[PDB]
Amino acid sequence: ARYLGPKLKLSRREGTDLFLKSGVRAIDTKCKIEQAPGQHGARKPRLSDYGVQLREKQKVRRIYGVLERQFRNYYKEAARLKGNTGENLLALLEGRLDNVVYRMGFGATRAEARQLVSHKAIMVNGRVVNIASYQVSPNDVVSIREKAKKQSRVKAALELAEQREKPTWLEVDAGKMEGTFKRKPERSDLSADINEHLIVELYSK
Amino acid sequence: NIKSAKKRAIQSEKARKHNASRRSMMRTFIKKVYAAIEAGDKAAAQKAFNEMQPIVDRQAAKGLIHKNKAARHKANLTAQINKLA
Amino acid sequence: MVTIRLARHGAKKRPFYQVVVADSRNARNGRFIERVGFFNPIASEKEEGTRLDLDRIAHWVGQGATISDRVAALIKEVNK
RNA sequence: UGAAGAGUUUGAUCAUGGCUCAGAUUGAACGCUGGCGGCAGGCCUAACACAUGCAAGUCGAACGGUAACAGGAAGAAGCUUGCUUCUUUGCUGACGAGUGGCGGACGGGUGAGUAAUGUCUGGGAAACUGCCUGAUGGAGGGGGAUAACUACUGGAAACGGUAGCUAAUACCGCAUAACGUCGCAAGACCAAAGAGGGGGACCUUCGGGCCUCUUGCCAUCGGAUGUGCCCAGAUGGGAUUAGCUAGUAGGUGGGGUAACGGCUCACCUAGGCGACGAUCCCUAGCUGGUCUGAGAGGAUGACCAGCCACACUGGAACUGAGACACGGUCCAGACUCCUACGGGAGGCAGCAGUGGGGAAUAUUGCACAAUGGGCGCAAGCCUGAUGCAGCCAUGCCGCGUGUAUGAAGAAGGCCUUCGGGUUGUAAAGUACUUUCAGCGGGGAGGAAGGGAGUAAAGUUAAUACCUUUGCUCAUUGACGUUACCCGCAGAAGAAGCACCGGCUAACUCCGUGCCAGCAGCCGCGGUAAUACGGAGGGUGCAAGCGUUAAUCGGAAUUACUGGGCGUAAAGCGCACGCAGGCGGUUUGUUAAGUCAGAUGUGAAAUCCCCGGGCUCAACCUGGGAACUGCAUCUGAUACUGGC
Repeated sequence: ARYLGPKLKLSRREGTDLFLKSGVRAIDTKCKIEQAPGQHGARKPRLSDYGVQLREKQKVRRIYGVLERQFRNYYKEAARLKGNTGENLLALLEGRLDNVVYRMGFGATRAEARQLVSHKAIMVNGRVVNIASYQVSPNDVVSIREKAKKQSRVKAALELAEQREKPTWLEVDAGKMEGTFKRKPERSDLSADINEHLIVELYSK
Repeated sequence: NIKSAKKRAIQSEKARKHNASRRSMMRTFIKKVYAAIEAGDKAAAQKAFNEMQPIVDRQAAKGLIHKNKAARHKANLTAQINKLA
Repeated sequence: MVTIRLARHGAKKRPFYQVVVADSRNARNGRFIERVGFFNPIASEKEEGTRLDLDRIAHWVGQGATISDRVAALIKEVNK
């Protein structure tokens, strides 16, 4: 599965930044957010309650690029040990290797981080990885292989990571290009705009 | 093929030619005491049992009745002769 | 009639090899009377891959059960 | 200490309800579109069907034997003078056929039968019980047969029939006589097979008597593991199924069996069962469990665990601990298959390919190497068991089809009271970089022993074997692009499918014009149709996408949890009344039920939590926690039953 439209089309339909098609421009340019809103939303719809709901569900999915069958599985795993689906769901998305390889700055987007794993450019605990849909735990070590360290897209992704807030869940060193996971993330320490009010009530009425 | 039915289902006839001739000979001596329990005087049935037992237990050491049947032929028959004097 | 034998386990291509006391009747892997060890082929590259209860085995073969010559050769691997 | 709702009767409003839908189940098809892996599975459909090839062997340490191999032995040659060669000989290692024993009632397959001693579960009495393992006695001597091999015959023939020879641990007498037979008891009665090794006195061409060892034989009785029987509980439809037995209902004596029983022959009687649902037809094997849900309940059993039944279809006996015995015996019939046209042989519901059915389901592959089981006191063999190779958009899972940068935003299309917008950072180009494919380079572990040398009271006759241990010889792989990991030039071969008024989001402009074709429902459609078709776009999913029979949830819409009966759906027109069911208050007492306590059970899996190991995860595995249940033996008697 892929998205074959312009990646900023999503952010331009949302009127909000989704961290898509990122590189050495970092933010806002030429994202045209609320400057090129397109053919819908200007003029933001009222519509059904089934809007937020679906268009709010897509906004918590597409920001991690996650497919519906994955998202339902993370809703199952977030419904474990009374941890709350409004909270412990974030740990299953933010703790995923295609977000970790992005947070470490090896990719400029979660797509570009996922690509680097599908191109076998990444290691986890000294072994090569090809699966990007995988959970990372404390004391797990993630690094880029010498055969891929010189790709211009990684060069740009590390310069963009310096323009991004540092995570309190994992560490990374720019000289070894190696980072280690430290603690699983928390709502009031992630401190950003992501939903709660819908991820507390999915797949039920 | 080339299986044991030859010495089994087909040569059990050579055993029939021996077991059956013992079983009838034996059953005659049983019937010669199972009639004698109508008395008078226990000695007739006692003598006929003492003529039965030697030819019954002759089939009870190998083959025909060598496992359970030989005493089965005597058990309740004793309880049919001890009712006399 | 009862043998101290191997049970493959692990279905297709991923054997686990347990050593069990079992009748010549019924099952070929499960349905066993008593387990007496294991012969695990993928043991984390450690010597923890072989276990044998030599006391219970001696009582099973003493009392009249068959011990396999394959297992008799493996008694040497647990020392001894 | 536990949980999806909305739409819709009308001129409309409020209740209530039929229906449609959410998410699974999947042991699938369609039919477009199809870049590749990883794991699993492979006829729920006619007990319908087939060519050819397979699927059950094995022991000479039970035995008469000796074609073949090599030794030993006795001779003969080359002279090679220490071996090679030849003949002769079962002495020995051994072995082709046969006699004999063990196994082939297993591992499997299928689901026709069956609403049932068939299944699931706990007990019992009159019981056996090959295999495994024990004790206490016995352990001498004869004989009749029959295959191999031959004679002949129906032969077209696999052959197997009619006759002959001969041997045994096969088959039958004699000798011996309790732990046993039956009982409280005297007492009568009968079997066996030895076999293979090892060795000391004295001597030999070893031609050892005799003792000792291992492992067998007979009886009698135990241990164990199983099994036949008897008891008590779960186990379709139909009550417009009302009749059902009759070895039935209750007794008696033998015979049969390990043993209950009308098992089985006789003889002694005439009942027995049922509306509180007997009984018979239709359909159907059952269960660990799986699927669904918050659960109850409902559905369902392939695949992974466990029984039964069944072997062309029907039927009969033997063998045995167990079978009307898939690859055995004996018959009948059908249909294939063959024919020398005189009659002959076959069992796909073991495994392969396949005929046929159905919407529909893997190759006439390689190998006995590993491992289970089978023989043999064992090396060694058998195996369509098993272990491997090959197949799939059938499922479950996973990945790819390139990234950067590139305008008030081109040329074109599509929308636009012509301002602009939109396809679209997309492209054109400009800078870089490759997953899988392909082609190459490295490479685990699966495999371990037996024969022997050696050597100990373990055993014995304290220098074999056997028992046992180290080293040293001997020395086993069908599978190999094995598992796993790394590279090479190159964007290299790679995206489709459904949907767009209301519910339920995405649509503007046209085409058609009540026509043509959609759905879950109203319906959409007559010249400005969001639903049909087309253009340009949008929305969702993606090597798929849509679509559905079949099972649950939602369905409190059968209410056990959990409902209603004045009128929506319902008190059945009204009085009496047996069984059934119900029953005030209190002192005793029974202790079935209940709860308590204890001893057993709820297997392996699996749901849940946390590990290990194979791309993630599944899975396969390791430990916890569960499986709120069930069987019994004691206690208490509040309360239901009982006195």
